[PDB]
Parts: sequence; C-alpha cells; structure tokens
Amino acid sequence: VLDQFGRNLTAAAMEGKLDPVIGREKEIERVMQVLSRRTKNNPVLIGEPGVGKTAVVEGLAQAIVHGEVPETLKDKQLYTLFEERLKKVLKEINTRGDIILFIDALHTLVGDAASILKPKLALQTIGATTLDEYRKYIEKDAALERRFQPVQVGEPTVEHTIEILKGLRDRYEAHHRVSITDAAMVAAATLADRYINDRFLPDKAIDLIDEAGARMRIRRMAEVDDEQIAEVLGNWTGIPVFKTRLLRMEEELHKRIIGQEDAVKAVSKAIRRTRAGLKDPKRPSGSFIFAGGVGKTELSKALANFLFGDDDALIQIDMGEFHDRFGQLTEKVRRKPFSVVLFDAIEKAHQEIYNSLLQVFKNTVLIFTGLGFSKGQLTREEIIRMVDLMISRVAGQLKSKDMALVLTDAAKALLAKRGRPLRRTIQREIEDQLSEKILFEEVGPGQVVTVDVDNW
Amino acid sequence: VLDQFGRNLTAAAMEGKLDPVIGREKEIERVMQVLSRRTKNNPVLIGEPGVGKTAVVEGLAQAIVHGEVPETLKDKQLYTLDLGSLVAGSRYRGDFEERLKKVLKEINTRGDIILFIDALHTLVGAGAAEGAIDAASILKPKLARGELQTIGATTLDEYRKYIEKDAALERRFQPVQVGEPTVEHTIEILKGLRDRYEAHHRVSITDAAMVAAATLADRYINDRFLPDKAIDLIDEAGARMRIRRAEVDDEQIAEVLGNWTGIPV
Amino acid sequence: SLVLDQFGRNLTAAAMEGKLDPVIGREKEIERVMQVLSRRTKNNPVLIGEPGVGKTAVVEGLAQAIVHGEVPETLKDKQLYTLDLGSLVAGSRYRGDFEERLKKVLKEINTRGDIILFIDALHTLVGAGAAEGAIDAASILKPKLARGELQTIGATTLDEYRKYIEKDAALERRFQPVQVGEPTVEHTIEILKGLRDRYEAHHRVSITDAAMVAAATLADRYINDRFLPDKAIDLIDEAGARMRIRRMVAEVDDEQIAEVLGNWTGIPVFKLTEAETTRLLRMEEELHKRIIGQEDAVKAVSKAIRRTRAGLKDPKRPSGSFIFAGPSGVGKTELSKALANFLFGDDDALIQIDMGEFHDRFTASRLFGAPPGYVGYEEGGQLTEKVRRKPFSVVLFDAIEKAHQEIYNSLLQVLEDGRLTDGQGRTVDFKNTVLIFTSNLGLGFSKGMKQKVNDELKKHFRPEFLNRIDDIIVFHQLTREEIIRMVDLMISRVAGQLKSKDMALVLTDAAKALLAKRGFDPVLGARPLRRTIQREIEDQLSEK
Amino acid sequence: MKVLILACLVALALARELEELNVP
Ligand SMILES: Nc1ncnc2c1ncn2[C@@H]1O[C@H](COP(=O)(O)OP(=O)(O)OP(=O)(O)O)[C@@H](O)[C@H]1O
Ligand SMILES: Nc1ncnc2c1ncn2[C@@H]1O[C@H](COP(=O)(O)OP(=O)(O)O)[C@@H](O)[C@H]1O
Ligand SMILES: Nc1ncnc2c1ncn2[C@@H]1O[C@H](COP(=O)(O)OP(=O)(O)O)[C@@H](O)[C@H]1O
Ligand SMILES: Nc1ncnc2c1ncn2[C@@H]1O[C@H](COP(=O)(O)OP(=O)(O)O)[C@@H](O)[C@H]1O
Repeated sequence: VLDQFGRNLTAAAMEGKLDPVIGREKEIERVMQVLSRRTKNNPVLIGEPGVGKTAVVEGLAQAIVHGEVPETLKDKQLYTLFEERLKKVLKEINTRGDIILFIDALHTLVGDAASILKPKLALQTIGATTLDEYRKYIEKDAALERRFQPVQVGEPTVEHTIEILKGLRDRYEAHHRVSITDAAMVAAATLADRYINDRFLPDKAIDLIDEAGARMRIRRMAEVDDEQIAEVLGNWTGIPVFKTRLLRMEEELHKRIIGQEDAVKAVSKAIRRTRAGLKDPKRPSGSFIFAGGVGKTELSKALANFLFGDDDALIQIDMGEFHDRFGQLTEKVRRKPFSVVLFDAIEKAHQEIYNSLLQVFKNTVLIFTGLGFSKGQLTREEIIRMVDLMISRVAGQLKSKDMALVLTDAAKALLAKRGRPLRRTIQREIEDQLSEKILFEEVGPGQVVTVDVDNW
Repeated sequence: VLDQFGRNLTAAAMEGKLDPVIGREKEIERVMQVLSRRTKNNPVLIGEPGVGKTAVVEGLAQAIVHGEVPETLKDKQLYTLDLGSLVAGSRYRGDFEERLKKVLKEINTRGDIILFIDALHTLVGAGAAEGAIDAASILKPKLARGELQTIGATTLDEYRKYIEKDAALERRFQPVQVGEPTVEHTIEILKGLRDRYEAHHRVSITDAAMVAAATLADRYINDRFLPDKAIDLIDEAGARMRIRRAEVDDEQIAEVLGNWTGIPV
Repeated sequence: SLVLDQFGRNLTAAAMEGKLDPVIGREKEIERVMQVLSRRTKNNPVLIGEPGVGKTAVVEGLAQAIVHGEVPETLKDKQLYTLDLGSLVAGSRYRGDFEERLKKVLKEINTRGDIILFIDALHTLVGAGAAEGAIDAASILKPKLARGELQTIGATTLDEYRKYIEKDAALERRFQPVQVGEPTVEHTIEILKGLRDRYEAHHRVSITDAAMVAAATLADRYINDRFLPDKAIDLIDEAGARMRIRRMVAEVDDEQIAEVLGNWTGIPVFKLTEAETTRLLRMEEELHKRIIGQEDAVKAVSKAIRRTRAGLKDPKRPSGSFIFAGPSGVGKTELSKALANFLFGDDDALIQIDMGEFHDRFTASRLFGAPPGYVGYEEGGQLTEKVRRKPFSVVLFDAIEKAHQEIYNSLLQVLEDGRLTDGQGRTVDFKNTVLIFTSNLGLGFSKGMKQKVNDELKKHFRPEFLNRIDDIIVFHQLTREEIIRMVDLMISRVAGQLKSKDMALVLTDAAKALLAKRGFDPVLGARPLRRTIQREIEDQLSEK
Repeated sequence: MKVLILACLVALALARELEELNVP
C-alpha cells in the first residue's frame, strides 16, 4: 500500500476531488508523447510559479480514468509522494511496475533519489520545475538529462484563462454558496494579467474569484459580478478602485501640461490610436518617438501616472555612457510589464544599442528622444506656468513655518528671464536669500512673505 | 558499489536490458586497451554530448558477458556511478566524503569493480574546493596505481577546462576519443536498435524512416549531436503512433521533426 | 596501530607484501628525504615536483628501504602510513568529530613513536576538516610539525604548492621542499628496466631492452603533456595492454611502442612499413595527383617529410618550415592541402591561420594567447591550442604578405627553437609541425623574377625570419601547356561531386583547350580558372 | 586589446559542522 506515504491522483480523479482544466490539451498530449517513449520517458513539465504544471497531471489523471490515453498508460496510477523508507516506497513502485510518481520539486532531488530511479525504471517519473530550475539542476546533471525531456508549459493568455475560470466555476458556486457570473470571470482574468506581476495567470485569476467568493460569504454574515473583482482586487493589491478603462486616454492626461500644450495633445491621440482600434498586441502599445521642448522627461512622467502604474512605472534609461554593454531594460520590464519605457538619448549612434532596440514585451510604451550676418520651445507665458510649480515646493515647506510665499507677477516675470536652470535660480534667489532672512527672523511665523523683485 | 548510487551494467547486460550496440566496436577495443593497463587504467571517453559514450560502455558491459575480455577484464562487474548523486545531499561536513569512501571501500572488498563515472567536469570541485577534500583528491592516489578502474566521460571542453587545466589529472585519465558518427554509421545504429523500438512502441519502423532520420537530423538540427537526434526521431514517432492509435515511415518521423523546429508546415 | 589502519594504509606493510613497484634510481632523493626526516625540529620533507615524476614513488622507495633496512638507524623500524585525509573527513558531520579523529591519530603516533605519516596531496591539508566554525587540519598539525614531534612526508605538485602551501605561509615553514625533479632519459631507461618484471607479469609479454630504450626516448621527444617517469611507462603499458587485447609470447619491441605512439599523438614515429616506405619515396609523385607542374616545391616538401620519417630531422627544429612564394593561383594552398592529404587523408586536417585577418599587433593574440589579467586568458590562443592537440600538423599561415610586421616575430621563436609559450603559461611544441608561409607576389628596359621576389621578401620580412626558414621556394607560373593538365583534374574530382547519372563530362574532346583558355590571365591565377570550370560545364549541366 | 578580465571571485560555498541535540 502507498496511500499512507503519498496519495493517488487517479483515485481522486474518478471521485471528483480534482478540478478539471478546460484548456491545456496540447500540454497533456505532449506528456503522453514523452512517457510512451522507450528512453527519455519522463516529462519534466517546465513551467513558471503558478501557470499550472500539477494541473496537467491532475488532468492527465482524469485522462486515465476516461480513456483519452495511450494503451501504454491505460489502467495506471499517478501517485504524488529516511533512506530506509525511501527505498521501501520505491520497492513498492518497482514490484508493480504499473504506477507513476509525480514530483513538484524535481530540482530538489539533485540539489539522492536521482540514480535510484534508474534500476527501479529497469517506475516512471513526472517532474515539475521552473525554467530557472531546469537550467540550474536538471541540465547540469548529465546522467539525469538522459532520462528527462523538457516539456514546456507557458503562460496562458487572457481568453484561455477565462476558459479555465469557466471550468472552475462549479467549484466556487458550491464552496462559497455564491452565484458568480460570466462578466466577473472575464474581468477576473483581464485584470489579473494587468495588475499582478509577482504571480502568473492560471493562478492570478483563480485567486480573485476564490477571494471574491470568500468576500461575499463573509460580509453577508449573493453574486460575484464585474464590480466585485476590482474591490476584491482593491485591497489585495492595495490600489483604490478605479479599474472601467474608458477607451484609453483623455484630457485628464493633458491637465498636468508641464510645458508645451500642443505636445500633450499630440501624445494624447498617439496612444488612443495604438491602444484600442488598431495596433495588434504582438507589437507593444505606444511605440512612438519624441522629437528634440522642456527636456521631455517630465512629459513621460504624466504618461506613466495616467495609463500604467504611478510615476515609478516610468523608467529613465540613459544611453549617453551606457553603450558598451550587452541591459537594465530587460530586467525592469521582466519584473513589471505594461512599463512606460523612456530612453533619454537616442542620438548616440552605435551598432550595439542598434541591436538592443530593434528586437523589443507585448504591451510596453517605448519612447525615443549663429555665424551668419543674420536677423532672419516654450513661450514666455509657458515658463510662468512652470514657475509657480517650482515655488510650490518652497511654499509647501513654509506652511509648516506658518508662512505663505506670495510671489508678485513681476517677480515671477524676472525669474522667468534668469531661469532646466529655472529650478536652480529659485534655489539661489527665492530660497537662499529668504532662508538667511528666516534665520535672521526678518521674516518668520505669523507672517505672509511677499517677495517682490523690481528692476524686472 | 551499492545500487544506491548507480547500477550494475554487467548484471543489466546479463539480463539483456541494455541497448544493442551496433558500431563502436573499435572504440570498445580502445577502452579495453586502456582498462587492461597495470597502472593508470582509466579511460576517459571524450566526445560530444550524446554521441554514444554510455553506449560504448553499455556495449562494453555486454562484452563482459559475451566474453570478449582480455582476461584481465574477465568477470569484472561494471557499476555505473553518478558522481553528482554523491554530491546531492551534502550541506554538512563529511557528507560527500563518507559516501565516497564507502563506495571505494566496496571496491577493495569486492574486487572486480569498474566504475563508469560520467560528468568528470564535476570531479574537479566535487567538494568545496581543491584545497578542500574533493573527489578529485580522493580518487587520485588509486588512479595512479591501477587499483581503481574508472571509465570517464567528458565533452571536449569539459576535458580542456577541468582536466587539462588540472595538474596531476591529465596523467591519471587516459583519453579515448569517442568521435561523432557518420550518417551511414548512424543508420546501422538504428538498424540494431529497431528490435527495441518496434517491440516497445508495438509498431513497425520501415527502412525508409532511418535513412531519413539520419539525413533530416543533420540537415535541420544544430544544437545537438547525431547518434541521439536520430534515435529520438524514431522514438517519438513510435510514441506518437501509440498515442494516435501502426507503421512508422518517413512520413511518421516527418511531423515529429516539424513539432520542434519553427516550421509551420 | 589499529587507529592508523582505519585512517590510512601502512606503506611499510605494503612493502613487505611486495605491493609497491621497484624504485630504481632516486637514491639521492630518498637520501634527501631521510636526511630531512632525521632532523630534530621540522623533520618534515615535501616531495615537490612536476605531476607524474614519481613523487609518491620516492616514498614507496622509502617504504621498501625500511623493509630492506637500507635506512639509517634513526629511521629503522618505521611504519610509513599514507594518511587518508578523506578517511578523517568521513563521518565528521558534527562539530569536533574531525578534530577528534585527528587527535586520535596523533595520540597513537606519540605513543608508538615509529610513525612517519606520509600525507599525499599535502595541498589538501589546508582546508581539511574546515567547516563553519571548525579547526582545519593544518592548524592542528602546526605545533606538531614545528617541534619535530611528528614526522610527516608531503607530496605536492609544484602548481598545487603555490596555490595552497605558499598561500599558507605558516605551513610552508613547517616543511622542507625536497625537489623531486623530472629525471633524465638515461635515468628513465633504468626506471623502465627496473619495472620490466612488473609489466612482464601483468601484460604476460616479454619486453625487450630496446623497447625500454625507445619508450623513454620516444616519450621525451614526442609527448608533451606529461613528465618522463610516467609517460614512458604509459607507452610500455599500452604496448603490452594491446597484446593482451589482440591475443585475447609476443615480444614488445620498438615497433610495438611506435605503433602505440602513432595512435597516441597522431605523430607517425613508426619503424616504417615497406608499403609506407615506397609511397614516401614516391611522395613527390603521389602529390602529383592533386597539383601539377611545380617540380621544385613538391620535391622540396617531399625532401622534408622523408627527412622526418628517416629520423634525420633536427629534434629541436620543426619538421619543415617553408615559404610558398610566387604569383597567385599557382598551387600554394593547393600544395598545403595536398601535403595535409598525404599525411592525414583530409584536406581540412591542416590549421589555416589566415594572416590577412591580422594587419596590426593589437588583435594579434589569437595565435599565442592573451597575457594574464586580460580577456582571452582562459581560452588563450587558437594556434597553440590546436597544435598541442595535433603535434604532427601541417599549419598554413595563408597570405602572410597581408599581415603585420610584428606578428611573424612571435613565430620567429617557432622556427628555430620549435616552441611557443602561449599566454596561459604553457609551452607548446612545433618541433613536429610543418610550418607553411604562403605569399602572393619585367618592369622596364632589359635585354632578354627569382631575384626581385627574394628582394621583395627581404623588404616585407626581416632577413632574420628568412634566416630561420628552412626552405624558401619561389613558384613557377603555370604554362599554357599544363593548364591542359589542370582542367583534367577538375573534370574528375570536382565532377566527382556530381552524381553519376547527372553527368557525362569526361568526353576527351579538343574543347578543353578552350576551357583551358577561358578563365586564365597572366596576372590572374587558376582560381579565376577553377570557377569557370564549375559554373560553365559542371553546375549548369546538373540542374536539369 | 587592453580589455581587462575582471576575476570576480565568489564567496566561499563551504560545509558546516554541527552542534547536535542530545536524545536518549
Ligand atoms: N624512480 C622510479 N622508480 C620506479 N618507478 C618510478 C619511479 N619514478 C616514478 N615511477 C613510476 O612512475 C609512476 C609515477 O607516478 P607517481 O604517483 O609515483 O608519481 P607522482 O609524480 O607523485 O604522481 P602524482 O602527482 O599523480 O601522485 C608510477 O607508476 C611509479 O611507480
Ligand atoms: N487548465 C487549468 N484548468 C483548471 N484549473 C487550472 C488550470 N491550470 C491551473 N489551474 C489551477 O491553478 C492552480 C495552480 O495549479 P498548478 O498550475 O498545478 O500550480 P503550479 O504552477 O504551482 O504547479 C490550481 O488551483 C489549479 O487547479
Ligand atoms: N552504437 C551506439 N552508439 C551510440 N549510441 C548508441 C548506440 N547504440 C545505442 N545507442 C543509443 O545511445 C543512447 C545512450 O546515450 P549516449 O549516446 O551514450 O549518450 P552520451 O553520448 O552523451 O554519453 C541511447 O539512446 C542508446 O539507444
Ligand atoms: N599545383 C596545382 N595542381 C592542380 N590544381 C592547382 C594547383 N595549384 C592550384 N590549383 C588550382 O588552382 C587554385 C588556386 O588556388 P591556390 O593557388 O591553391 O591558392 P592560393 O593562391 O590562396 O595559394 C586551387 O584552388 C586549385 O583549384
């Protein structure tokens, strides 16, 4: 008997303790291709932490008791499992020869139980690793790779995940006594690929309707719908609920016009044509080029806050002196898709960063930025709309000093004349000359300071 | 040597569980020529990964049973040995060394052991370091006196990086170059293996399948070697026939090659 | 006693049982060991030496010197133990198990007092039983070794003496480096003659005295990855192990070891077959099956190989150093491919270093490796790493006229001394290679070269490089009469790439004289001619 | 050409000895 060390997957499959997966039939078929071989008859199920690898073998265990199976895997058992009892259980696998073990941590058997498998095969083994762990442990052991075959399990798409949630619908209507709708599961998958990046789809979406059914059966002590998966996603990502995506962009983007207004309206239409209506997602959304204004980094900060992420989701990559390398764009988009990617220099002309920038990733915004006898950019009033921003940081600190920095319009006009260096001339004139007057207590608390600067 | 860290390839060859080895009869003689030495009798099999280096030794383990021995390899059991399986499970001191001194104690007491260790790039640095006690310090006194017969297997790069860069390890393992087989040699490999693949998949593999598997594998696959990329094609096609159920031809191994490489049709 | 038997092997008891092979020679080395062992303090020798020179064999000579009583009385009745440091680390999972096992060894040595504790691989002592919080076996033995209350012989490779005993400068003080040198060839013959009965008994073959004289001279001259007192035994074994193989008595002779060494480095060192001797005497004619009409070079590369195969080559110069001068397309690379075909049966068996890919010195590191600290140090050199794998190898420095003025100066050491140290620090031998230097080379008013092309090599090369080239051969330009013979070679083997239903091109017509004319100029070579034979009569008579 | 190799030595991955918990 082996039921007291491990447990069956086939006895659980006929009773119905295993949930089905509706898709993933090419991956179950690939497993039945590999096990039916004479050599390398052990699938390793390379996946990712969450995409469903045990989901293949609990669907394979359903394929045994149904019969969509080879006759070399017909009437077989799928078990899922110190030296004296390890040899004791593998002797019980050998003395039948008709049972197959599953290991979710196959990389921890060569990190023995590895070459114990070879005279006991003369047993089968279905493994489960990640693609990192296949390179670290399975590929390194050459006496292991002669018996195992790399079986790929990739990240499912959003429409594939809705099919998985469709199959995992009666499991949650029975457990939480809740009545979930189709809209909910569509939103529970298209927001799971969207807002969650420490996990992968097969789970990211099942975690939403599990917690949504748990939220409904909690606060009634009814129905999960579209508006549940957003507030269930609200606390569970720490993001407040604003996740309807009215088409794509709007004027809210062009509220913080930190400079040129015609630029902000031009960027506004540029992604509304590439997010919805056109621009297949096999090429990333956005994908436009800045022209050589303000400095253009502040313009992309408004882009990241409005569409995907906060200002932190904007990434400034310099290539002014990073043009001899193989790279941080690969790593930071690996952690966070839908990234608003900014390349501050493109005018550095080389053939190395030529290659790194062609191949670029399905959803990320990509951005690239006097001797004649002659008499014949922000305007004058458009500097003034940035002067009051760059002294709001100064007045915002004097409010704790019980002061209000009031600048006259003529002093802001001269401060536009002297000021990228508009930041520095406010630190030199508005800050340093005032701070020594605060230490002298010429101005202080209980006083609203008025910096007028004549001779403007 | 226990059956815990390897298995007896001669006891497998006596029961006929090893693959029939057609070809490589000249390489097995060169292994027997190195194994028949009084000192330094340690043939390292230098060849690309999957050219049949174990198939040299699986045929050598049969030749113990078939009686093709030089009378100094007579009735010698040949335990294979995963050197990394002794490494696995060692986070504390004397975990690797105890399990390595046990398997060398079971050679002096038994007295007819021929170890086949694969991955001799793992030999250098099997413990913590070279100044620490590794398997490239325990085996070396017995690999110079001929009291320990180990058959090796490197690639060519692992032999250059780990053995040719190691002083006093070049002299203890004697190189036996297992070459990359030609296309006609590979067909003759497949002609010998077909009594296993037609009896395992319960199919019939035609002669046209193997002349295509030795040609299409060289033509389309370059990350991996022939006496494996050609064996694989008639292996998975027998499994795909068992899955779709029977006769494998150059059309049944055809779509098996189309599964991997980026070919839409 | 019983404690030492489970942590090591008694070599004195192994010398009573006759399990240690005879050590002929090394009398002055064992005398140096017994001199160091007879000291009052720091009586600890280390046999430092090159790997394989018999470092552990000197101690085996000591273990059978104690049994014979040839030691002094201060070392009489000593029990010499090979301390197995792996036996001490074995079963030391817990804290203080290793340090208990090592102090139990030393308590037995202080009790008996007749123990010389041979620690083979003494570099493994630094870090022996070193764990997170442990005491390494060096620091336990350092008070013992310094006071001379522990007699201990070490044996360490010189490479492994830098990295682990000179990186522990305290432990280097406790020992005495006894330099076990690589012996001379005449000493190795006496080593081999003393080991005659051990390898007669295991290989069941009689090994003659000339075979011992050969395998010391053949190993020293033709093997460089090992050392003398081992690579000579190595040729004795695979001689006799082949005779156990092919017979499943036959004497081991000079021919029985030269055929091992021929199957070892790929260097033909044979006592020559009469069939091999005939094709060497007609080597100049059997190279006329790929190139025609040279008659000065094909003879002079045939003279150098017969000079090699008759054993009359300078054993410190290469087998032949050539410059293939002359105009382009006259059979310069086609002779080197022919020379590789005669010696290997493969036209790509040569090592073609394209010297047109070099023009300066600041990329000239692919042929002698990169120096330490610089990238390309662990895969240093593409010329060296292919010649220390094939020591008999025709190498082809193709298009040397397009190279740098200071890259053949790296190869200037190769022509005379036959060596080239790469960047890694390893001397590779070119003493058996055939060095080839391919170069592509009247004007005014004269009454009607060989003279100007020697002057133009004197312009390009320094006359010190030409000084070390053994044969400088200016090639003769191909006559229009022998282009008739040249096109007959293309209709046979390049039309042998064709399938023999897809062609019938050996016609014997007079139109080959037109094929001889089309594609050749007095400024062009026969390459603009071998292309016109392919694309006009062969490759368009094949696509139908 | 004058591109330096950057040795980049790892920290020591080493064994550990054990204090053990005594039992009957
Ligand atoms: N003087 C000698 N007399 C007899 N045999 C010798 C002599 N020197 C070396 N040998 C033999 O040559 C071989 C040398 O290997 P040995 O291990 O003794 O040397 P080593 O240089 O210490 O090698 P390693 O560093 O690998 O331990 C052995 O077979 C040994 O018996
Ligand atoms: N195709 C699928 N159909 C149904 N449920 C699935 C499917 N893929 C994954 N799941 C579910 O996702 C969760 C994770 O399972 P699995 O993918 O095996 O985990 P892991 O990725 O850690 O191996 C389980 O609840 C499993 O039932
Ligand atoms: N004569 C042969 N030569 C090479 N491989 C063979 C031969 N006969 C069978 N094989 C196959 O060789 C494989 C064994 O692995 P092997 O090729 O030895 O790997 P590696 O070359 O990497 O050591 C099996 O698929 C076996 O069927
Ligand atoms: N001696 C020869 N005999 C026959 N064919 C030759 C001979 N020399 C040259 N050829 C032919 O003409 C071509 C000219 O090339 P070759 O002179 O060998 O190269 P390179 O000019 O680079 O030294 C050769 O590839 C071959 O086809």
